[PDB]
Amino acid sequence: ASVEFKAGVKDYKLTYYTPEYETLDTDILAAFRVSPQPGVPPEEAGAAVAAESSTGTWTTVWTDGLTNLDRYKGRCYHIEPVAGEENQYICYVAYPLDLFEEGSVTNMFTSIVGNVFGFKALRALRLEDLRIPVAYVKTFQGPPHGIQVERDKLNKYGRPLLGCTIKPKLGLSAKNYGRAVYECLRGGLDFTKDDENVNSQPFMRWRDRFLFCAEALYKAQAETGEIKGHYLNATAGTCEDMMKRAVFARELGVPIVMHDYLTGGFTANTTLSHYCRDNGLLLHIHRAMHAVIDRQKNHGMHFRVLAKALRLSGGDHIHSGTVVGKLEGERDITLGFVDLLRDDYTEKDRSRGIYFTQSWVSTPGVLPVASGGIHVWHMPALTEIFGDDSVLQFGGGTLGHPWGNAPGAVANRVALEACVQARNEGRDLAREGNTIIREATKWSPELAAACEVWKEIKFEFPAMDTV
Amino acid sequence: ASVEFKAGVKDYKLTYYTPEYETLDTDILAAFRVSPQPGVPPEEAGAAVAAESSTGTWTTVWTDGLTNLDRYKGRCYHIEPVAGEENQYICYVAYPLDLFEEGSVTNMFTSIVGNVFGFKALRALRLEDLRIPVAYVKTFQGPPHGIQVERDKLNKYGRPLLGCTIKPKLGLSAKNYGRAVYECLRGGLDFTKDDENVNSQPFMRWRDRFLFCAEALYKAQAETGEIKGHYLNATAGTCEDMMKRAVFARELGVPIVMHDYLTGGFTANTTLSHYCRDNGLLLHIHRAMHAVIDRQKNHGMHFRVLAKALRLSGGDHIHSGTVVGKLEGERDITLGFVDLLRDDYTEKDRSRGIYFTQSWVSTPGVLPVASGGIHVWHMPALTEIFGDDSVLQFGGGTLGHPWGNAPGAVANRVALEACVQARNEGRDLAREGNTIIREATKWSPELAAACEVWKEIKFEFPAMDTV
Amino acid sequence: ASVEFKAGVKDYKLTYYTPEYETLDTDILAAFRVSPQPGVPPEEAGAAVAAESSTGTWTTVWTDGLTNLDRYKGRCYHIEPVAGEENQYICYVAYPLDLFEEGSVTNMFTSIVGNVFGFKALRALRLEDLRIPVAYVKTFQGPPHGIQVER
Amino acid sequence: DKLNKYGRPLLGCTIKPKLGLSAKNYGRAVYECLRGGLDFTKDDENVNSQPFMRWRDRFLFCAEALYKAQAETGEIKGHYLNATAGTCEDMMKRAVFARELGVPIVMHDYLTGGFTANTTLSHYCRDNGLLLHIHRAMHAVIDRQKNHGMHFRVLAKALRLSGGDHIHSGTVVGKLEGERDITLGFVDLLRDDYTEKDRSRGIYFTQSWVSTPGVLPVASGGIHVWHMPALTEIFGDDSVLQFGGGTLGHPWGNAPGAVANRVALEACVQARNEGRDLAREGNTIIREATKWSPELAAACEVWKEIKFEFPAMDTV
Amino acid sequence: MQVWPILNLKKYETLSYLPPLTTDQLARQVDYLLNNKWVPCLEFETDHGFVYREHHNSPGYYDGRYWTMWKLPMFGCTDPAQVLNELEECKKEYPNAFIRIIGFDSNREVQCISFIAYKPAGY
Amino acid sequence: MQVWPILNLKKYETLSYLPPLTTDQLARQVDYLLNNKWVPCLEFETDHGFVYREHHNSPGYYDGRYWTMWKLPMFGCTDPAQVLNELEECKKEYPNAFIRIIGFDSNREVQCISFIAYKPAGY
Ligand SMILES: O=C(O)[C@@](O)(COP(=O)(O)O)[C@H](O)[C@H](O)COP(=O)(O)O
Ligand SMILES: O=C(O)[C@@](O)(COP(=O)(O)O)[C@H](O)[C@H](O)COP(=O)(O)O
Ligand SMILES: O=C(O)[C@@](O)(COP(=O)(O)O)[C@H](O)[C@H](O)COP(=O)(O)O
Ligand SMILES: [Mn+2]
Ligand SMILES: [Mn+2]
Ligand SMILES: [Mn+2]
Repeated sequence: ASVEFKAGVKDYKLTYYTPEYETLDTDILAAFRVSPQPGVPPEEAGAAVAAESSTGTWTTVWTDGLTNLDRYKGRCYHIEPVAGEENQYICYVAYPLDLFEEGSVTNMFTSIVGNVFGFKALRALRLEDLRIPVAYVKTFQGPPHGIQVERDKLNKYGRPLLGCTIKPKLGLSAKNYGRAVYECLRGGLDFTKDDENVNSQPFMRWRDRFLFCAEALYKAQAETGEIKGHYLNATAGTCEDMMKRAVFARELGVPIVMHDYLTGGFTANTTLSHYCRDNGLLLHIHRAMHAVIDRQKNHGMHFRVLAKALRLSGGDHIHSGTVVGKLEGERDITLGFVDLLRDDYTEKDRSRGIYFTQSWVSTPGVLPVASGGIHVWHMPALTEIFGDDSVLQFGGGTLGHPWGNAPGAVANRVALEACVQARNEGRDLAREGNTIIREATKWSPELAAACEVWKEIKFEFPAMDTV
Repeated sequence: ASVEFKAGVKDYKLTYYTPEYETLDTDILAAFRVSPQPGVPPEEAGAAVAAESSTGTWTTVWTDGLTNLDRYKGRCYHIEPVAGEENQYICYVAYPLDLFEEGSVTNMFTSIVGNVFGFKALRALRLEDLRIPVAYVKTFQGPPHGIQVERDKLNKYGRPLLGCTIKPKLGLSAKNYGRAVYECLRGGLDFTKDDENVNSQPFMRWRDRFLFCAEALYKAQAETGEIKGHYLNATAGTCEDMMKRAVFARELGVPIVMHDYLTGGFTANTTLSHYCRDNGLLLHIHRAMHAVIDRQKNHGMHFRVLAKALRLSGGDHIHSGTVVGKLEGERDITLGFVDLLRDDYTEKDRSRGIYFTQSWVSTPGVLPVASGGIHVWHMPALTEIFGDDSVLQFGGGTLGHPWGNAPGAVANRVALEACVQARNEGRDLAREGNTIIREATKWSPELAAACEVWKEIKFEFPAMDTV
Repeated sequence: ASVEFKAGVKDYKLTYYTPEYETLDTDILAAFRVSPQPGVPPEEAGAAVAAESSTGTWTTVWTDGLTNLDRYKGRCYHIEPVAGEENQYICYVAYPLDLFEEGSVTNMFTSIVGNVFGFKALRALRLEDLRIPVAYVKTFQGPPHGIQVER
Repeated sequence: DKLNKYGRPLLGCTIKPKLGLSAKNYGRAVYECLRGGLDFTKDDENVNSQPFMRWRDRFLFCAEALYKAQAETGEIKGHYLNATAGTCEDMMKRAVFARELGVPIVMHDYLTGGFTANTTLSHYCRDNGLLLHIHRAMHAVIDRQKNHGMHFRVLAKALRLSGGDHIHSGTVVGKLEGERDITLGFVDLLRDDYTEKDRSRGIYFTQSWVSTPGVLPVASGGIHVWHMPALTEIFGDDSVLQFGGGTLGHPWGNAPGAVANRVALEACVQARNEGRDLAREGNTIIREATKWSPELAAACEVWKEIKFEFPAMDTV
Repeated sequence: MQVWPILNLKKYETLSYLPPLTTDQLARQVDYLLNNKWVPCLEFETDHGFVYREHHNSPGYYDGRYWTMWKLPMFGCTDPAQVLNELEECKKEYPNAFIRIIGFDSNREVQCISFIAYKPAGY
Repeated sequence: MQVWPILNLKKYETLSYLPPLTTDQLARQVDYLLNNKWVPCLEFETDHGFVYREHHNSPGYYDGRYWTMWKLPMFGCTDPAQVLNELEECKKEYPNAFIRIIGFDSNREVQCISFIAYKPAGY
């Protein structure tokens, strides 16, 4: 069992490249896109990434003999050349289950992406996908409530839900924030929300905002007869402050709070998810700062990973991009991480970005949220890409309307219900979408007015991370 | 006076590009490397970044008329083209102080970095530098203890502090983990380290490790008669668990604990840093995941931005790079941000990466920590690059010695002290470093052993992020 | 650069009267109406107020060599006489920001206004106006709601 | 009784410079002062928690220092750790850590802190066996002038009620203003159960304290060894004498500066016990002690002709 | 500049920083005690000369403040020589004990005088 | 492989693992102190040369970090010789005490040098 100790710097491939190994079902699997520095073999790169993300250091250490390293070491088991790219390979790594702390997305990322991405030996590194074994999935509580309970709690079925980000992003007063929310919700929107950067500020403190948003929300619910929600941001510099905001919302009896899980952190997000499940509070998750990490193909961490991390940490909603909007989202890749958020099982599909087959052992679905630079002409396409289980959020789309918010909300709700109606009668939203919007302008002046303003507005640019 | 609401999209540059603007001293200033997509004017790109990070959105909203937007809007006050580049620009954005929540690095990043990097109109976006005004600096607590109080609490003056990181990274039992710490600490190393990925796991549970590491550090301290620490990892999945580990280390009377602030998140780190201030505990910060954000010139955030944030959030130590080790390190870039962490005032130095002058109104300093692929031969260079106020960490270097840990510690202690003597006596470390190492081998049996094992080891790969 | 320690009383004005000084925006400024006792020069009284409000005592202490007193000393930067008055002057004192505890009006008053008003060499002392720096303002929560939120 | 110190006034120091010291240099200074024979050291009234020194670090370093000095002297030592703060919560956190340290004495500034926080702290010190030293900072804004304000005897009676084991009383002979007959009056109000009305001493009413404990008067502010016979004779043995500049300004250092003040005071106590009059023999008693004590002999040479004589703003 | 000694410089509260007391000086203090109508008592400790904290760390708590009483407090003692004679008696029975003289005021119920009358060898 | 000794291997922080200092080496150190413009000071301890914990177990608390100060930090000293004679005076008075030379930075108020300069016999 025991081999001598020789002090020395060995190639990582001597211990950490194992092309024969068969991946255990308990292993966490990783797909890294590895771009080695010129003159580093691909096998050494794979092994280095597996070793310093698991149990390895630059020179041989005598303590290695005290443990059974073969049981605990990360393994580069498949190397695949990326066609069209020299010195780029997709390196598959497996990690034994015992390496991970139960219920800690924090811990999982710390091992897998903590130090390896800065090694001199690699020009670039990107984590494209992870296979998380069901036995680790069962250690996380997951979404506090999830898709089924939230439709049941709100009594909302048969359509994508509708949201609106209050604008200007910053600088509104608490009272004007509430008068904004009321008019948006009285026009047929289901949800309004604080902007991601609206926390507590010298122009608007949070307890004032929460208090005003509560009144407006409830006034809107009485007039409409339809349940209403306003995401109240609990994001803060400390967890004490995060809880203080969550506690007051519970006292207010509001349905939903929001968090920015990357800028607030996975540690605090997991704290908040557990309070939400404990107090029946919905958690809407803003993905602020993901694009620093995931915009580029050569380096970083794709949103699929961070989106799975969120399902484990916990959120009832997560922004997913719009495809058609101002922010970058490629349809085929977005469709893949949408099914990763929403469904129990997703088989591997390289055409949609999915490198591994992932199962969630009944971890509830997360409701994908499309926000940013979308207007009533985008509604047919949005209904088609995301299906009924989504939330469609129009910020500029509601408040930019010429007659006001309440007319702007009617335009978006009307646009949506006409799309749902036509889809349900069998029409092709892709081909017929504009005909359906135009039809509905004949009996809705609110929609007619929204359509004249945005008729030419498109977002069409070359992408930076396609498959 | 007021201007009529006119619904429709307008160019961002019309309100958010302000070359005439003179920056207020209270404004947060941001230096962005901006790569527009084709067909986008540099001025429109810079004004788009400033808009959607502060108050703007894609279409004109009536509610702008309720506030005084000119007072709260983020502004692009300068555009400077990058050398040797076409369609890449350096855009300076100034954010008013009111936009920001006091005491929250979370909020600051949510606004400045939250959605801009995802915009379809930008090929790439990188945040190179942030100028935090002194009035915002005062709102944060900063390092719990800082450089002066930490040296005073440990009674250690006149040299860099020395540490080793226990290896293998994962897989060691708690008893064996402790046995390693004592052997390392008795040889003269000031600190031992929990690995960043070591939280609580099936192979080693955190409380057992905390307890055993405590016994080992005290026994080593009694033998040595020199104060000793071992950084215990409070990084966890929830804040409750993070705190639980921090309280136990307080029960044990040990001096130092650690956090991975990026994977734990800023919210949790600020909370921990506030706990350490209140209970006398030193807080060591590991920068895991930074390379996912900061490796590439074209896209991301520079580490100088993240290092600043940790000084504001709170930490007594922060990993700084080695320049000479396995992970990427650029001497001139590193030398700039080691000063930003260490001193009260830093003049803008474009050669050293500093885009703005930054003042810390007596915010305590952070001890820079050098770790990763460094051996005794690296000791003269390290001592010169970082100076007395640093911590050197030799995990592989200590546990890779052929005679063991206690000898492997003596080698690094003898190396540094011999380097320190030379600098005191007027020898130039860069020129004579090897000759100083070579004299020490003649009188030191342990240091000699170390020197032959690693004489030929050097990391010399071309760097991906140059000024 | 150190200076030798010499025990014994020295005049306040040598260390704490600085007509040349230019106030930083971080400094707390205070406008004191000063009435010195007979035979006390205005410069000595203004410098005595600064010294005993910030970093000074009656005699020289050795511990001053460990710190940088110039970075921490309060300074009388200006003295203007009062109209219609004799041996009454308006003394302007600048206190560095580091002297003060964040968010504590108690600390602000204990330094600026704590002991100076009882000094024998002074017939009377009034504090007329405080220039609180914005960096110190930011450390305070301020009104719980304020005028707008109240309406 | 708790400190086992009888038969003489207690000796204190105020660490100097007032602001700017690090926590560790605060503690070296505390240890050197305490080992020379001083009973108490103290945080200056403005020293709370600051960018140059945070309180918890101060509390810890000062705790190790007073224990080092107490171990080598054989005498109980105390350092007044300042509890004054911006909020009652911060005030409590400070008083709570002092208790964990098992130290004997904490301090508050009750006029800048306010009466509500001071009565809260007074109640905590009784609950936890902590002595409370009260600094009267900002009083002179109220009580210097005869025409307007409150006299300090009103504020002194208020502190005895609010609660304090020490209150600064003035030196009479020091740099701050105090008239000997007035100071003698409110000192009696601070220490005894009963004071008859004495218009000559500013006592307008007969006051009874119904067995409320007395407060120890504290004399501080521009005093040195030559002032010692006069302080001992004015205030009696139930007092605390505090030499900041007197200890830290000594040319040999703090430990010698402590020994000067402790030697001087005990030479006065012996002479008084032998029957000599401190007002009349004060210079000869200090001078005779300088022949055997070099530390006393050095300090005298430095503070020989240093006096504080000025018209008073408030006389009877 | 003379450095204050750090070793064996144990102190004994009031008058211990003064030169050692002559028998006439000790009598003077006892007379100051008697003239003030304070009750004289004698107190001796062998085991622990100086203060310590063995049993507790609580604020205000120290060990070794209490000493053993010699005989009883001499109420109604009008004669200084009794205190002196009692000292020599305490000394002869307890030569290796520190001994100190304490003065009791009934009205304030506090000791008004305490000074070390005798120190054993090595002290 | 050589086993590091267990016993009587107490150490003295910076330069202690280095071989023992020649008078020339000590002088070069104080020359490094003075040329950086730090202020030299000298510290002695007899009873507790190594750190211990007696009075508290709180984080960051230890005893024996504080040593006694020999005279006063030599402010205004440009002469290494004056520092060196000062070490000699300390030794003659305290032969059984450990003695160390330290250096103060006023700008940062942190000691910038600490090294043992004399040890009692057996050490
Ligand atoms: O802050 C904003 O700009 C938004 O409120 C959209 O504003 P409008 O609705 O007014 O355009 C969303 O947060 C962005 O879509 C971020 O989207 P995501 O993270 O999903 O990409
Ligand atoms: O796990 C590691 O690799 C280390 O413990 C060093 O290993 P060795 O001590 O065995 O070399 C450090 O945490 C890395 O330097 C982190 O990188 P960075 O400094 O960029 O944060
Ligand atoms: O700040 C000061 O000056 C002191 O620390 C004394 O310093 P020195 O010992 O160096 O003079 C005391 O607070 C005053 O004596 C208080 O005055 P009062 O008793 O009138 O309230
Ligand atoms: Mn938003
Ligand atoms: Mn590590
Ligand atoms: Mn004071």
